[PDB]
Amino acid sequence: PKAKTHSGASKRFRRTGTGKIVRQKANRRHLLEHKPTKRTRRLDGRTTVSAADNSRINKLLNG
Amino acid sequence: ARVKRALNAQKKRRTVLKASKGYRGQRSRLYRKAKEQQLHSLTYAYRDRRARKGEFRKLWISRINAAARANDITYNRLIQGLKAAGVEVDRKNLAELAVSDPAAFTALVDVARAALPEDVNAPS
Amino acid sequence: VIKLHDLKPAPGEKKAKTRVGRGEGSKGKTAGRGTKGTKARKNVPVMFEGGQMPIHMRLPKLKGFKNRFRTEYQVVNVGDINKAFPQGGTVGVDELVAKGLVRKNSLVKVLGDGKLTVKVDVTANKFSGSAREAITAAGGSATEL
RNA sequence: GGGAGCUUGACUGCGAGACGGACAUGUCGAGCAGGGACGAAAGUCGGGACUAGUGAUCCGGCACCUCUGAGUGGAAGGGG
RNA sequence: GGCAGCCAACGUGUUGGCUGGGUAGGGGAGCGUCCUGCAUCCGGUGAAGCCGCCGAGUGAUCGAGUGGUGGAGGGUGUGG
RNA sequence: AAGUCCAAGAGUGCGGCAGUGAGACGGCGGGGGAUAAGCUCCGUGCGUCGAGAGGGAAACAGCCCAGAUCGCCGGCUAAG
RNA sequence: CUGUGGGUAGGGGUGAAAGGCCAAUCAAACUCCGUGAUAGCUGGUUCUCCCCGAAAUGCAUUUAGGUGCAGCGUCGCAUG
RNA sequence: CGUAGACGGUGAGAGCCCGGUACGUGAAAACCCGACGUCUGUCUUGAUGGUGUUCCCGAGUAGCAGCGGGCCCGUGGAAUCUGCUGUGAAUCUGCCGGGACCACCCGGUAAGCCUGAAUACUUCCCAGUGACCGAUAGCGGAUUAGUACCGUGAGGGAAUGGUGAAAAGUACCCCGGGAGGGGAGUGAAAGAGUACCUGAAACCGUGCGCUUACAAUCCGUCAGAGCCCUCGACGUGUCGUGGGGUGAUGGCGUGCCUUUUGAAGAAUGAGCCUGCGAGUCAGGGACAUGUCGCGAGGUUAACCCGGGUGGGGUAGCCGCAGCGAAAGCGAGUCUGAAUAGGGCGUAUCCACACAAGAGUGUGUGGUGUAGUGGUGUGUUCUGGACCCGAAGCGGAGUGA
RNA sequence: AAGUGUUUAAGGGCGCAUGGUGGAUGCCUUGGCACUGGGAGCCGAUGAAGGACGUAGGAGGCUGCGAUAAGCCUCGGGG
Repeated sequence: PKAKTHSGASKRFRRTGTGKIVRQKANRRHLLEHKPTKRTRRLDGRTTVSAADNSRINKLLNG
Repeated sequence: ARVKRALNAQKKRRTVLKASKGYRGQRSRLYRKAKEQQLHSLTYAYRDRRARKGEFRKLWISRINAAARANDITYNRLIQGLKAAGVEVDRKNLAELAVSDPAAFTALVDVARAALPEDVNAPS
Repeated sequence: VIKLHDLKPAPGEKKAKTRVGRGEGSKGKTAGRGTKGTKARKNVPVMFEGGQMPIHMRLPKLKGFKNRFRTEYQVVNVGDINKAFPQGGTVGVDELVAKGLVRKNSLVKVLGDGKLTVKVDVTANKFSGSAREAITAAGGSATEL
């Protein structure tokens, strides 16, 4: 039985060239009128997964 | 590869039963009940082996105190005087002298009394 | 000689199995599981986080699409070309595969900035600007085929 | 804090550096476009005196885009 | 006096000196059992098993030491 | 700045493989209670028990002394 | 009231109605199978020794006796 | 000497004793596949390769609509396939598919069609094999076994192997009603007597040694008086480096396990012994830790051949690169109307320059980057997944 | 004159010896389990699968076989 990858984790996380798992940031989907553009710029782009969550996110991506 | 565990089990069972040989009741017959007592037996052996030194020192001290007071001196002042005189005879052999060589014990008592200060209670 | 009884594993090769739950002198009783709980009798799923929105559900799904028609290329660098063909000569997909620079059946894209110093007739599916510049400076010929 | 002018820093759109606080949150120097004030005078001042005034993800909209377009001369059918 | 990591040594690195209560738990190293590749030993001049004696090892445990019963297998080494 | 000097078995980062996420009492600083509870809830590079034997507290997890590598017909002490 | 022979069968029967009875079992009989149901809950989990050695906290939680992460235990890096 | 040492049996390890084994080989009859016959339709009776314009040629079907099913596709933009309901196409300028459509097109010719062998499984039969079990195991079943027994029924469902080489199975006598014994005999052995290989523990006796009826005991442990045997000085009982027991008496001493803040706990479990009873296995699964091969390469999967574990097998997989949502380059890329300003990447590490003290950059040279396949162990994934345990749920039946 | 003083075991404990019960252990096997390679892959109104009752000189079970009843005929093999 092949280890199935977690669909949600695969859709929410990516690995860079060096293997860094990257993710997008929450609170940037709607309710944006009250959010200053500095906040949305902070929430923009991709950030490396926190070391605490890295183990479980790797588990979900690999199997 | 089915393995029957009698050969391996009976080894420790015989060990514990032979060790508990002499125990009263189930403790000498049943391995499980012998094992409980064997735990206690060996814990007690360790504890009493540590405490045997204190028990024998207590016996020696009691005998030395008896001999000292027979010689008209307390045990504490006898030890103080022996230390002042530099006599390094342990309490074991002090009790051995007290029993087997009372004359030698009296000589040591005289040495200790001579080495004691002129006034044991002096502020010195 | 070496007979069968002279064969032994490499030092540090084999390791004893951790036979758990065999007396208290080893990982006994609970077998490394500790006292009561879920984990005392089963494995907690990796995606479970105690009931709070898991990370893989509170984080937004990555933006974009995958483009099932993407034309990805197997890349060759002119530095690898130099190492593989110090004398020069014609270069194409066949001999790139032979030298082990690309997959056997793929669209090869040549490229590079690693000081191409050999006249080479390189025939790949595509080239980069620096690939063409390096080929020309070295005196070779880039051909997209 | 209280009044006044500007005419819309109503300073917005692209934002190295640093940081404070697990995700989330929060601070701003500074560079560029465009402007607002003040101009002589400087070249200076990134929502509200500051901390609450909010709700992840999913799923859907709605505007714009140099993206995609399941053979395509090509379009319609998804994304940013 | 006996046993368990690091340090110095000059040379084959095994000697000396600085070191250890433990539940969950982690790491290391082992005892015993069975089945097996190969090697080699013991066995109706008595295998195993069992009951002892005498002992032995830091532990699991040991017994190519030994007596009794027994009647056909077993030990050791290195691997699986 | 030094001190700890055969390092603390130190701190940090990354991968270990975890269990733990019911704590208890005692001293100090407090909340609730009646400034009761062997009460309850906090803080304490505070302790101990948990997970800690040994000695003293008559007995007596949490107090006091003191952290058990093993032996000894040794010695000195701790609290008492 | 009774004998004999019949009929009604399980979410169904029968019930002068008590959830009564339906083979000593009934708020949904029994047997087999799904099936080794599932249980964050109890219980059990078997040889040894050497080294180290916790936690009972924070945040979150359809969460509060569960769990995720962090804190705290366990080899190799850098560090002297 | 064996072209036959496979495996068994035979009074204990047998190639040469026997059944056999390698291999001299064998079928009347019956049943299975081969060659030649009788037997079975189509032609020479002008087709057959070329010529050419025009007419005719597979239906309640395709399509469509509603409601469903199934496809990665859970109704979605929803194609292809399909059930039911309704409505319903011509003849190649047709029709259908390419996940709408002009069509540039390509592919194919459904519904009237139908029809082939080459891959799964084993009740049964034959020959074999096992780092499978070996009588609580292995099938429930080595034994009356689906039997006994239980249940009205469906159904549930056991326990029970070993004398010896050979019954040689103990004649005869004695005690006894017998049973059971004692002589005697058989036997290598009755320390093999149809209660029978060995014969453990629990449990139950009998004999001997010490001890114990003034004593308060987690039943032990440390001292320890008193009561027998192994070598000798000495010559004879008191010593010893010596060597086991029994335990008057004294000190200390609160079972084990689980679970707890904490249990000797008057919390849980255990009457005892023996046997059994719980982290195991599958998979190129996933994540981390020694070895082959490289040199950027590692590997094969299915499969083929081999009487094996061996040889082939490049499909694929992983490395080989990245940034991007994609289009784009390449150590670059993305964001950016703004050679304006940043993230992710260019292994790593040295040196020399230019910018910098906002703490380090930008170039230049030099070392050239290490992943991969087996098997290493620990975790983890999907499976019951360390083991045991519900009440209850469903399907099919059995019961008045 | 006072004081000292071994000496019993109804029973029990411990140990050793010697037995019984029991059926563990060891060594086995007539039996299972998992497979491999082949055969055959259907039987039945010409009465199947499966049975009840019978059947041998003698009681019953299993086996075989059906009033032709541990059996009848033919053809082969073997001695």
